[PDB]
Amino acid sequence: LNLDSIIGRLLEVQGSRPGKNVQLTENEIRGLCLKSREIFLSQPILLELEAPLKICGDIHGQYYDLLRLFEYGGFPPESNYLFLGDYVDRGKQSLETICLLLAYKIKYPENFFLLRGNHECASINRIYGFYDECKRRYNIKLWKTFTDCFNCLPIAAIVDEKIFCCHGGLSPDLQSMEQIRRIMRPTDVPDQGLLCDLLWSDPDKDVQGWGENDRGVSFTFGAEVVAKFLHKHDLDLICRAHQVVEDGYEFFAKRQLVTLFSAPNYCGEFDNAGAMMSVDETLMCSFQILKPAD
Amino acid sequence: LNLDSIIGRLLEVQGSRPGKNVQLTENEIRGLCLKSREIFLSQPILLELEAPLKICGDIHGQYYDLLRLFEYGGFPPESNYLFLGDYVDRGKQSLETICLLLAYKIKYPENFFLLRGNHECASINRIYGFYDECKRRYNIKLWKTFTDCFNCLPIAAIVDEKIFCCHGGLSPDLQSMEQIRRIMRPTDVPDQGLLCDLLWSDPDKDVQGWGENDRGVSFTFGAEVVAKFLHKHDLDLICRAHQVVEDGYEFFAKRQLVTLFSAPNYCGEFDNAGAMMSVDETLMCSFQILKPAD
Amino acid sequence: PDMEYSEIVGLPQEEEIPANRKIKFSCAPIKVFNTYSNEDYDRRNDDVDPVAASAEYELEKRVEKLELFPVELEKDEDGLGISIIGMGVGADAGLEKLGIFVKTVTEGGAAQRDGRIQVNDQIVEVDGISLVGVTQNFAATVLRNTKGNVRFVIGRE
Amino acid sequence: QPDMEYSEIVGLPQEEEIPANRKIKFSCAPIKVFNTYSNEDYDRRNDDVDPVAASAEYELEKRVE
Ligand SMILES: [Mn+2]
Ligand SMILES: [Mn+2]
Ligand SMILES: [Mn+2]
Ligand SMILES: [Mn+2]
Repeated sequence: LNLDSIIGRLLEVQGSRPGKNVQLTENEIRGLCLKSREIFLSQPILLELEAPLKICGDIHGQYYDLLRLFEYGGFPPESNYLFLGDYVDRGKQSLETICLLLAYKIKYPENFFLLRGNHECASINRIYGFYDECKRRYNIKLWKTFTDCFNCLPIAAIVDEKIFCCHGGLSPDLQSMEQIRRIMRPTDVPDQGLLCDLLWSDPDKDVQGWGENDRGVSFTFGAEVVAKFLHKHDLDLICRAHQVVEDGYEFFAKRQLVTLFSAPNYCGEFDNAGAMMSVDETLMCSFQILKPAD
Repeated sequence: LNLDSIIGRLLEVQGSRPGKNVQLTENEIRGLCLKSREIFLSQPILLELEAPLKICGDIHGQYYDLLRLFEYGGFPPESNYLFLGDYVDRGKQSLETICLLLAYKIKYPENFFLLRGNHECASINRIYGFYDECKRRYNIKLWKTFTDCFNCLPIAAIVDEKIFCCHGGLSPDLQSMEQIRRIMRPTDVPDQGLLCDLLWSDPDKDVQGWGENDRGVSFTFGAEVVAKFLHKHDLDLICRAHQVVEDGYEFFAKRQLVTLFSAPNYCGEFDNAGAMMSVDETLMCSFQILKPAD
Repeated sequence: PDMEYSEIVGLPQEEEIPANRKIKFSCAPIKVFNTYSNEDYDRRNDDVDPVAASAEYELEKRVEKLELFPVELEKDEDGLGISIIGMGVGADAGLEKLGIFVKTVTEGGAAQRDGRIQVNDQIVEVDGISLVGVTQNFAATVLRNTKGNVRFVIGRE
Repeated sequence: QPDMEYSEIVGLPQEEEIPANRKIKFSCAPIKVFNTYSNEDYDRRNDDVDPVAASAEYELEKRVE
């Protein structure tokens, strides 16, 4: 497995010109996928987590931005982490990104957590860059190993029975948490239905209940959907990711939902900060921001 | 194929602690093998070279010793090089060694030359380390790609019609240089015969003509064989490698044959220097020695 | 690691905190840490091509429904004794992303004499190079550059 | 970190009996000796090579093909 050596090499580029690659061996990467997969399967698909915790949204292969997040948030295991998915695609360093994340999951399996995003799906990461990066840097067989691993990622987390976390958002079909718990893994993400919505849906201030999503997949939901969901489930907050937001975090339905996004100046096409939300032992939530310099 | 980027990364470990790896992509390495195979096949199997030229013996995956050769001899294209084989096996970095050499071969095809050693042969480098390096760091299919490439390496060189160069030595079957020119590539190295002998035979002080070889392959040849071959073909010198010698170079049959060896403290089991022989445009030969410090 | 942060206005005071809410939101200033400028860290990616990726993918899905087998052919002075055609998916298949299929098997040639390769077989890999979703010229160039004992992966229904 | 400062040693001796029609020459000039890594700075040993174990594996790969 060689884990500490793998982590050392991944972290060696701290202080290098951003964009510099870390090229692990194919066998090393395979080993990460295989062990992390075992771990994901041994833990619930709907995680039950306790504060203190730091929550991050999309990274999209922006490896040197991920390194900064750990530098300011505290490297595992000094802080506990929950990531909300979308580790791969768009960025040029999906491989370094996902390998470091999987390494820390393997090293600290009770204190480090990764959810599945819509890009942790073969039909999506085939097209938006992760397959290309695997093909160029390794081979297509390694991309298939990643798919097997991704297909076992948990889908949602509940923090101290009060914060519901998933990549996308709610589903018109979601009535009981048991509907999430009963999803068997490995699984692909379908084109429609509960699992799709959890990874794909968006809040929208201009829709009342449920509307159509401009992505051509899943739905949008309004502030009233959020209020009823939280009331039904005795929850305080939905934490999700999935949309670029200018300051890295953005509330919806008052403070009832928050969107987190952790890829600063997203794929060099947006001017946005990244952010993380810290939840302390007493459940005090705060935001720390990652802003590109001018 | 990004040659300059490949060469940069292979050269970036200059000044690093010896033993540090350069991990290229599987595709970059396959591209090095395919491109260099095309060049090898477009050039004669018996090369006809013109001084100035620097001639080097075995490297055996001692990568940082290869870097030292170039640093003291001049990096291509500042100097012209002919290597006499045995790039892989025994050492821990056969991959970096062969990749740099192939890269330079592609980059400077008329100023940089590689002969086949007995270790550029699948049946040999299966068992002496190179297969293991490939399997560990890449995959077995990459190893077979190297075989495709090695099978097309030229076998011998003649410098300014006067210096006959090959890895091993002479053959009792060798009567005309046409017997070498007519060999078709790709080819494996047989267990016996002309092509075996060129890559495997050794000079011996104690043998008269042709003797038994302690290797269990090929033969030994004596001083008289050397004199006869030189007179027959109007040559002045045989330059070969294949045997570790204390000073990096060692004469035989007065100065009618020289053995060159370019891997200092050979696989940590010998105290020997490495050397190269420079031939200038007037056909003046000199030796430069690389000696491990105390 | 860079550890200096600035501070900005934090979250405003909430006017109506829901009655039995357990979590709290800090009003303290928000810490703002720096990461690289776009000049220092080019986060752009120009190589993402979703239309090319999709056509490749469809061909890969077809190949996975096939029976895959290895063939080794000794290439001689008469080549491999096959001719190839590229075929893609649908009427508007380009020239860019094709499957590569055996059009002819030359009588007396290496492919023919070996016995295994038949007309309409797909050539999926040659010497560890994928021929699934390539140009007919990429494919022809690869096959022409092959030498000696050539390794194929062949696909058949 | 490469040591460009070579030391010079006595060169090759002058040959007494040079072959009649020889074209090549051998320099009598001092030989340059460059310093390279000691074994302490560069451990060139390889414990990983096991030719006996590799041969057995190989024999099984050949029986497969
Ligand atoms: Mn995203
Ligand atoms: Mn998303
Ligand atoms: Mn040798
Ligand atoms: Mn040898």
